[PDB]
Amino acid sequence: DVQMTQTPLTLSVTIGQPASISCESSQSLLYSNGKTYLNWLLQRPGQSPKRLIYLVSKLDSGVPDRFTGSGSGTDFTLRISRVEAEDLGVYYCVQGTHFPRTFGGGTKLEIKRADAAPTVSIFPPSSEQLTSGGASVVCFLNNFYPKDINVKWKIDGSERQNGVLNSWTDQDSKDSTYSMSSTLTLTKDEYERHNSYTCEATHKTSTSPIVKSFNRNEC
Amino acid sequence: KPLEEVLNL
Amino acid sequence: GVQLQESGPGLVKPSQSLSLTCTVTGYSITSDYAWNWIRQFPGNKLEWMGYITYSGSTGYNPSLKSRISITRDTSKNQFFLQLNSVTTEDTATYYCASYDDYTWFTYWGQGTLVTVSAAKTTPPSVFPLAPGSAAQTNSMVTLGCLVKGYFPEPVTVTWNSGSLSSGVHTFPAVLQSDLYTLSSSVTVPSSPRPSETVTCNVAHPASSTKVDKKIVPRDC
Repeated sequence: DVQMTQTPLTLSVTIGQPASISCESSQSLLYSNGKTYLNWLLQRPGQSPKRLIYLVSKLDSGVPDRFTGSGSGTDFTLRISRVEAEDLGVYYCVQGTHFPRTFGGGTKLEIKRADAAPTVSIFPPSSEQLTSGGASVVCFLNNFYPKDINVKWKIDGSERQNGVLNSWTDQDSKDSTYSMSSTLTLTKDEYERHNSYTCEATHKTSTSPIVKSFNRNEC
Repeated sequence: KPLEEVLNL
Repeated sequence: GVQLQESGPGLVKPSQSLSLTCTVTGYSITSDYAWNWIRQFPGNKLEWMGYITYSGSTGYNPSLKSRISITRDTSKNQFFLQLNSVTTEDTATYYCASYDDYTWFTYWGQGTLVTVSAAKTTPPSVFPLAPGSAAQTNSMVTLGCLVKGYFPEPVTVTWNSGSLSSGVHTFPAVLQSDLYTLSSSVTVPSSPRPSETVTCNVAHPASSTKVDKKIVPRDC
């Protein structure tokens, strides 16, 4: 099978700046009829892949002229002359010359953007959940950049690593920010043997961690 | 083997 | 104009036969083009599986040839994927797509998630996340729903039946044991809630489950 190498892996670019992706095929994609069957796809977050380029350089209907595809033999390039917000996603190249059709690992395009502090919310367990013998404390970290963030849980001042599920959203197309949710899950017993529950966020936007907590001393 | 050949022959 | 749509089970037991359907509207599958099945694995890796041409000939990825079959019903304008002897390694999003690689014509379905597992379908518990005091006279309050202990993916979360779409963050599910945990948050001004009703609507098709949860204050 012909293997396709994409570079770079990821790509952080400011709105209005250029960008390019390389695809190297192990073999020549030049076929015996003089045509070269290499396509480019864009998969926006949550959506299915959409073809941008075919036959190396031809634009698909609906594709802005900002997109240019070039190359031949084994070296191919996709160039975005000017990046916009909705160019956000993962790009693939694919060859349809040699059987079987094969794809590149993909290149993730992120929007370089101005730094943005997260807003932190902490939520005690719902009564409903407690009457079931479980307790989940949830911490939301909304609309921040860059994506590198560090969340710590402190139960009665003591750090807790086990029982923590973290989850990131993708880059938001509207504000180019990221959000993540942090959920600490214990037994009812465990939860009722402690008082203070804390959610520490470390982020480059803050010299000190921004901290939200609550004591079991309120409805 | 390419699709153009397989569809047009 | 043209539309491709994948259908079939979301959960399959190991060793069973996976059977998918691609329904096509706006074009005839007997006219032209190659009609393909492609799957995407967690990690974003794409694999071309096979196609059936408008003429009825088939091409299969050699890695699957042994246990893959593609057929069509020309009277219903549907083509089908049959994958035998599935393992947990066959867990993936399956797309159908139509193209020819030298023409402008290109259309992909929306895809359908197939989980291969021995675990049983499990309905979610939906818990409301209300603030524990905070401040009523503040610009924005954020609320959330915790969707815990379901299988399999996916679930749909809306807020007020799709009335709130701005201020919303629905976070990807995470796996612990063999149960998924998803969470959604919505940010609103301090003025609407609690003076207005904010309800999160959770739908889990795999278990034919629908639940609406009002976020009521605890405050005190």
